Amino acid sequence: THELIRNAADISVIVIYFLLVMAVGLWSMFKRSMVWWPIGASLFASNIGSGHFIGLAGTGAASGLAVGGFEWNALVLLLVLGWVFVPIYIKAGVVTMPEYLRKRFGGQRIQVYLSVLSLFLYIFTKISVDIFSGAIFINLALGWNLYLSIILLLAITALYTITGGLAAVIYTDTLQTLIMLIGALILMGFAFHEVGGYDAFMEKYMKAIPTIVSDGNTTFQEKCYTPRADSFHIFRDPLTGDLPWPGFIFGLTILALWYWCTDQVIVQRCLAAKNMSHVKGGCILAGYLKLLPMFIMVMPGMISRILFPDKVACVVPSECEKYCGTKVGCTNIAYPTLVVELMPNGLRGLMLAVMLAALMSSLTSIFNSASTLFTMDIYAKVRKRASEKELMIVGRLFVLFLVVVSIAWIPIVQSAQSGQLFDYIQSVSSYLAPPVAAVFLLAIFWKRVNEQGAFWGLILGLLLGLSRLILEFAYGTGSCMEPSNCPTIICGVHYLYFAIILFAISGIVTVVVSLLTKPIPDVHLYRLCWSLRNSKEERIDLMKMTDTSEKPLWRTVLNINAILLLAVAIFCHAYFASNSLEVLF
Amino acid sequence: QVQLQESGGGLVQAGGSLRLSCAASGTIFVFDKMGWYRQAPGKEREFVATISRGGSTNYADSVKGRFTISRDNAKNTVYLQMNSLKPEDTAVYYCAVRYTPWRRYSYWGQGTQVTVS
Ligand SMILES: CC(C)CCC[C@@H](C)[C@H]1CC[C@H]2[C@@H]3CC=C4C[C@@H](OC(=O)CCC(=O)O)CC[C@]4(C)[C@H]3CC[C@]12C
Repeated sequence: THELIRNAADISVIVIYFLLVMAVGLWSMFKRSMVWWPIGASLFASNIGSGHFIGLAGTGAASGLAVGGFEWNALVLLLVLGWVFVPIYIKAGVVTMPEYLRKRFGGQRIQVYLSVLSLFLYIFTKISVDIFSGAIFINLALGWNLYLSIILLLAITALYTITGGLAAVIYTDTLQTLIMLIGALILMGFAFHEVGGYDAFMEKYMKAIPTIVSDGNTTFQEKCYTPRADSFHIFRDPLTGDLPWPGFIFGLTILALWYWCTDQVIVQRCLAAKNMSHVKGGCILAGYLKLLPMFIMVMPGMISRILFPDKVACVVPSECEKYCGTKVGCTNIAYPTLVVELMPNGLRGLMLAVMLAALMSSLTSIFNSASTLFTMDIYAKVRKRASEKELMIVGRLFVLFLVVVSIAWIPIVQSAQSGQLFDYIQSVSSYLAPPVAAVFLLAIFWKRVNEQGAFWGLILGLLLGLSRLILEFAYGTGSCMEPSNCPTIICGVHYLYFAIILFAISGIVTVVVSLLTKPIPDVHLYRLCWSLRNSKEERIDLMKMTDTSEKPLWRTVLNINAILLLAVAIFCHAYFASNSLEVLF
Repeated sequence: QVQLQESGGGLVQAGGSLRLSCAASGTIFVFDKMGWYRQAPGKEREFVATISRGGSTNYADSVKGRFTISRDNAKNTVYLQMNSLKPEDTAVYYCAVRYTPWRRYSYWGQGTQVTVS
């Protein structure tokens, strides 16, 4: 491999696609109130590129079939943003979430603390993961090492963002979603023809083992490379199986409620629509599109394990370092090996071009949002008398610091949680996210909390999560032959049984602290909670829609279509749990 | 590949008995609904007997009372004890299996010839 790209039939395809995208941006640089179809594609492609092509396919090739029930929970939580939470942001005159928590409670410490937390979550979750995924794609396709691929990815995204790649982010986004969704079905059709149908795919996956199992003297265990006994179950054992069904339903809901409703890019995307019917149309279209990645991206991971078993399922550490560069595991190369070694001479370049052009826009979006969040909300509250030139050079001397810190952090990403990228992202989110959602829901619905409770709730949740996160990396997670010497009190349970405990403890602390101090009168709290959302008086506080009005026909049509989408998702969940296979001894 | 080996054909008189077997080999799973299907020479197929996994036998109304079918537990072997034979039920017999309750009869058997009188 690695010399299958050196032909004249697809280098021209890569060059022509990149010149087309840069020409579209350079034309839209010279010469608000959107409609339903751009919002749907902009919401469906938010985390694709590194949370669809690496994480889902690798955990499908390593664990089994239960990973695919992530997007169905995501669409159920996507229907709540349009119907419940966006009229709260419109009816209060607010754009983002810390600007809501400044107008609700008061003071100046909650906003600064939430900005400082959001920057660290950006660094740990998005930037280093995007750079690592781009380096994986370049190292599989061409053949250079890691340090010669990171600087190539950065030197291409700089040319992307110079020629107006942030203005025109609607045409190129709809184009990339359409081309990627069309091209991801032909690879499934090519994959299911190679193994020989759907029954031989079931019968052959349970015998995919490597043929080099021994060391020089350390013969490896029998259970360490054979597939699991429950690979075709959706709901697994709640005590001894990975991804257990209580965590799989409750902890993913707690982790998705923070991500879909209290974000910054998604909320400002939905708040820029023309009317209130178009937000709901855009929320229905992405929910219809999020039913596919079980059949499109999880099941080709198992085909990639079946066809090439000595690379994707290696176990001996003198052999796994030769193939993927790390001595822990090699499941991350499951999907980029299928694209290079099965596609014909034409589409093999177009798929790599689509994946890289979807990986660069995310990066520019993050670099712009973090620059605004640092300059406006932390640095301008220290000096208070800064001009525009000083703020421009401060905003431009910050992304260099972010890039250097993320590139330094990368060699911990590629060796965490035994070599999988789904578990790393979900465990970091489970340790740092759940104290925010409890304080958000208790601020909206209960009307009696004040500023003295929310701050100490956030601080105590931060202390617990940071203790577990520091103890996890300094001791390691463990292995197959030698388990880890973790203190097995805070380190014993699954990482999805930690989110529920942290959620409950943060809520209990803010209620107990809030019931011991002075309240806030309801003169200041008009149209800022759920009970007083329809008051008409004035409050003495501490192209563009502002009304949330709609015709009485399209309201009925949207209600009926949301009910039908919920029925389809429930039927899929009831199909894959009613007939699952059981092996014999 | 999965293949079904069966045996137990022959020739009896009107009022005898026989014994038919079926045994899949080469798989790793447990089948759900191992059954039987007969077909007269020159006619169309029909249903005879069927036993599920936990045990729920489902006969046909024109044969109930004379046939008895039993399957071993947690493995793939199913018998059929036919009693008081007539010369009307002379046909070949197939053996069908199934993976899951909603998936429509994956593998079929070869065929065992049995005629009477
Ligand atoms: C059927 C599957 C395979 C694909 C998905 C198709 C439908 C389920 C989607 C796509 C077309 C959508 C509709 C396109 C048109 C409209 C009208 C739109 O509002 C209007 O145009 C009328 C109100 C106004 O113009 O002010 C609101 C969303 C709605 C109902 C959409 C609801 C969701 C629909 C039916």
